[PDB]
Amino acid sequence: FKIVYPNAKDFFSFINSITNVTDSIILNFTEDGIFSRHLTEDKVLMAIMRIPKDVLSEYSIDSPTSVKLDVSSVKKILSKASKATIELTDSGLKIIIRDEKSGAKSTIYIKNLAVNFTTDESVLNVIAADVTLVGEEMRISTEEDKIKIEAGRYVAFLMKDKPLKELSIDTSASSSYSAEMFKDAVKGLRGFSAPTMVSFGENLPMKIDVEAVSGGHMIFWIAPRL
Amino acid sequence: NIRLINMKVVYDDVRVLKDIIQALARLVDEAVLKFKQDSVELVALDRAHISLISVNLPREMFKEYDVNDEFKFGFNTQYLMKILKVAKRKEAIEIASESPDSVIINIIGSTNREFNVRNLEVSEQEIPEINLQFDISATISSDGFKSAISEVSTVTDNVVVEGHEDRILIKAEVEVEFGLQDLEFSKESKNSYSAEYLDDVLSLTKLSDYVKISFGNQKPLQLFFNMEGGGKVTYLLAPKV
Amino acid sequence: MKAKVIDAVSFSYILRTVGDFLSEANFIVTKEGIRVSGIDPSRVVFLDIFLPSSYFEGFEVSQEKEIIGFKLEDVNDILKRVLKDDTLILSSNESKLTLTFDGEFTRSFELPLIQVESTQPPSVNLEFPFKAQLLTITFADIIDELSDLGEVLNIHSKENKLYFEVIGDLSTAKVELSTDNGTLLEASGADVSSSYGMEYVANTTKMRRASDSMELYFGSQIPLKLRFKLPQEGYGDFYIAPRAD
Repeated sequence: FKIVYPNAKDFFSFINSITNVTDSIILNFTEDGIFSRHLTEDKVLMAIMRIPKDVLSEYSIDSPTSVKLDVSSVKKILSKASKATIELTDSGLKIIIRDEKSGAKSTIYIKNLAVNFTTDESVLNVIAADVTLVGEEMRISTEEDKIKIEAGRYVAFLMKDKPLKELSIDTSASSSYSAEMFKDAVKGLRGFSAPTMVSFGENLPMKIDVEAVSGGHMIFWIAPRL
Repeated sequence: NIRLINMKVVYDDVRVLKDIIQALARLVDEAVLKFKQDSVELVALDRAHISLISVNLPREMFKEYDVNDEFKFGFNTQYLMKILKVAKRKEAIEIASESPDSVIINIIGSTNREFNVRNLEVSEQEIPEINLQFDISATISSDGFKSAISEVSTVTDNVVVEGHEDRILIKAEVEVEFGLQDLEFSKESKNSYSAEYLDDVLSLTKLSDYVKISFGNQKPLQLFFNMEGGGKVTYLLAPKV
Repeated sequence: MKAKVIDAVSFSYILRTVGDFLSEANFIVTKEGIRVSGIDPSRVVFLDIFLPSSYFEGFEVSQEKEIIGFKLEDVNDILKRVLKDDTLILSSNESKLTLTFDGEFTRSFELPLIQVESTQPPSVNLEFPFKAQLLTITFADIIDELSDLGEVLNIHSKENKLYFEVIGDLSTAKVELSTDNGTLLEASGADVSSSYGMEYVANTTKMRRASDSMELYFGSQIPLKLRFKLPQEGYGDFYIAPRAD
């Protein structure tokens, strides 16, 4: 074992996202890189992280494997540790963070969607908070050249350059979603300042996707309301 | 020659004082700044007698320093924090006195915020010797130290400090290995110290670039902050064991 | 009615301030503008906000007098959602108040109207022996700094200088404001002294986000009147009852 991520903060952002429901997770190390998944009990919200090996400054294993670990302590340590790299290496895993400002070396031991738009976590955070004030269910839809969001009552319209960076709608669609599942997914985009892609369709899952600045994707799938 | 205002000091860096007093307020309810000819001195043993802070601020650090009579300013520490907190970015503070039973504190701005305060008498305590013979002295980053204490404290109340020739390590039994600007070695050391008490003084790390850390087997932990005017803050903490 | 306030953020700080005193209120809508007045549940504070037609960057009324009853938590809940640079349209009918934000994107919040009985206003046309004018920033900074020092603010005038004091058994805090040191733009009147509840006054410092200058009026055993001047001849008046001598 030896995995070297370029930025500790991005990996900090990843660990936090895949741990909303529980502090326990399963990291998967394969030839293609790291994969991680968590799905809520009602299976309405799926959290997915994919880190391709070519994004890592170094990657090495001896055989594709999974590790199941408790991530709670490493969460709060890194919450006080903050620019640095992060290493991972009988009873479990070992994590190395090295600050090049202070010089401190810190080691932690542990045992087909029709509609498509691109924006940021800022806008999505405004929407999630707006929706939660008025109701527990969000309806998202297409109205001509803009995107309509309805809750309660609350209505919002998103269009290109107001605020959307990208909008593509090849077929009209509407879908309803749990406001709290949307809120949780949008929360999971914290630390990722990259553009955020949202996708949906007629009564189908919503996909929320973001690449980390140094590479790797944080993905959220939300089951529709039927 | 004795003037109506017989003691008057002007300090133009209230953040320093604020960082000092914030740590002091965690340790004791009342304390004494003794303004002497050459420096302002403050020594305070915490309420449980488990730790000790000692402060020396040379007169050179001040914009105006007028003291012939040594002057003992006894104060409630929470209240002085509130006073110091009135100040905005790089406003000065004046501490003055016309008679031994009162102190005038002015926060200097376009209009002054004037505090007329009763001078307190504060009982004298037996004070532990601060300069013992330690087994190791390591100078490291002050930010680094603060970060290491915070990291380790989320997981334990037992801050372990391990000294070796080339390394100081700050541990939960998580390990933070120093980065090591200077080191003085006699014997390899290991001891542990309370995170609660260390948390008390994290504002002192703001006072200097580097902290001198001294400790040893069955010896207290000393923290020494040498500041840019010749000011010195020392903190002594008994082992937790 | 329909009204566009361009600086939605400042408008939200006005209504935040009103929320510190009142549970419910009425926007009283006429051709000349929007009025909000009320008395706090403890009856120590009466507030009177006037927002003239010209305060609004587009203003129209569907009747002579429209009365719009609302719960302050509900409106301030929606206003907490304002973004920096947001415009705000306030739109109304028989059942509902709509609040529309414009900026990054458009978003609207619908609020059912509630019935709110009108306040019987107190004696307001008082002869204050002392009057000052000052920058609202000056006031707000000083009050913020004194607000954690005690529960009671003493105010007294001496040969046209104005003093804010917090008195304790072992400590007094004092601030001297005067035309001389530049902190008052104007000041005139008799030497008078009164005390007021600090918290009530501390609530008003928020008005710095809506007001550049203000007027302060008081006397010995007379309500403290704070008049925050708003754009376009608007004002936020707050009257705070005096404490016992």
